[PDB]
Amino acid sequence: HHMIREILKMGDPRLLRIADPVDHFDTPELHELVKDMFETMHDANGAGLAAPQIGVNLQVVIFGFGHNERYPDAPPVPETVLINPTITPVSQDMEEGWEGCLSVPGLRGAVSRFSMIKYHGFDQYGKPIDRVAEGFHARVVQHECDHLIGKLYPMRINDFAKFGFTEVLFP
Amino acid sequence: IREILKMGDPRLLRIADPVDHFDTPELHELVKDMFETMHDANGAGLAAPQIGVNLQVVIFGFGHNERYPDAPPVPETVLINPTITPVSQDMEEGWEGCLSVPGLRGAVSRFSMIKYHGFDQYGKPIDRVAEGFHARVVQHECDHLIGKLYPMRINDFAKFGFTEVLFPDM
Ligand SMILES: [Fe+2]
Ligand SMILES: [Fe+2]
Repeated sequence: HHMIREILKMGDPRLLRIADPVDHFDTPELHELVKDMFETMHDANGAGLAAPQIGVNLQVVIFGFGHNERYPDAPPVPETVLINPTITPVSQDMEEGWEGCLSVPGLRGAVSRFSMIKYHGFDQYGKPIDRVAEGFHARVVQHECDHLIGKLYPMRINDFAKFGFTEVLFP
Repeated sequence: IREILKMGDPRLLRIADPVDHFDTPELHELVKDMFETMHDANGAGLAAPQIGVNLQVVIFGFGHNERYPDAPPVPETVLINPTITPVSQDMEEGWEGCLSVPGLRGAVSRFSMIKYHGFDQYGKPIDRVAEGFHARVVQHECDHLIGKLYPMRINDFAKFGFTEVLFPDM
C-alpha cells in the first residue's frame, strides 16, 4: 500500500469508463490521490496522468513539466491539478501531432487536437481554474480529459499508417 | 532467422510485387528464411514484407501454436501471388495478433469462409476453401502484401490492448 500505484495498461476495462465528479475538496483522501498520481507520473516520466489510469474512476487529472524526456521537443507546461474539468474549443482549428500514453507503453500515433482551448476546473482545494491553452499544453489537457470519458488515443486515430512503435518512428 | 520489422517501418506499408520466377534458388532461400524466422517467434504466419522483402510470398500453418492456443491445426503452406474470394459476405470477429505488432491483440472482423488461390515455390497452383482460423490467418497474411496491419482493420478500439491484460492466463 506504500508502494507506487501501478498504471493500468490498454485492455483493462477501467480505462473505458465515464469518471464521476469529485464532490468534496480538501479531504485527506483527495490529497492522497493527488500525491499518488504525482508519484506515479513522475516515476514514469509522464507528461500527464488521469485518475482512471491508476484504477480510480474520478474526474482528476494532473499534467505539466519543464523538460520531459518522452516528449523532448515540447515546451514547458505548467504543473496543474485539474478536477471536474470542462474544455471549450475557442475555434474549430485543429493540428495533427504525435501522442503517446503511459497506458499504451512503447507506441506513438498521430492525433488531431484542437489548437486553441479554454478549460475550467478546480484544484484539490476547490479553487477555480480558468485557463486558455494552445499547442502542446492544449493537447495534453485534451488527452487527459479523454481518459475521463473512457477514450484512449488509438480511438482518435483514423489513419493507422501514422501509428507504430516509438523506437521505430523515433530512433 | 531474419529480423521481423515492427509497425512504424514504412516497408510494412508497401504493396508487394508479384513473384515472376518460380523454383529459383533465391525463392527457395527466401522461403527457408521465412520458416526459420516464423518458427523461432512461434508465429502462426509470416509475410515476406515483415522481413523486408517486397514480394507476394506468405507462409502459415502449424499443428499447435502457443500464441493462439485455442486454434486448430492449420495446413503448413507456402502461398505466392495469392487471391482471395469470399464464399459469402458473412463476417465474424476474432482476436488477432501479429509478430510486427508485438505484445498486443485486437478484435478484427474477417470473412468467415473464403476461397483462396495462388502458387507454391515450385509454381504449382493452390486452390482451397477455408473457414475459421485457417481463413483468418490467410486474410491476415495477404493483408501484409497490400501494406495492411490488423490495426487498420479494427473497428472498435475498445477491443485493442496488451495480450497479457486481455488474456491473463497467457
Ligand atoms: Fe494517456
Ligand atoms: Fe501479421
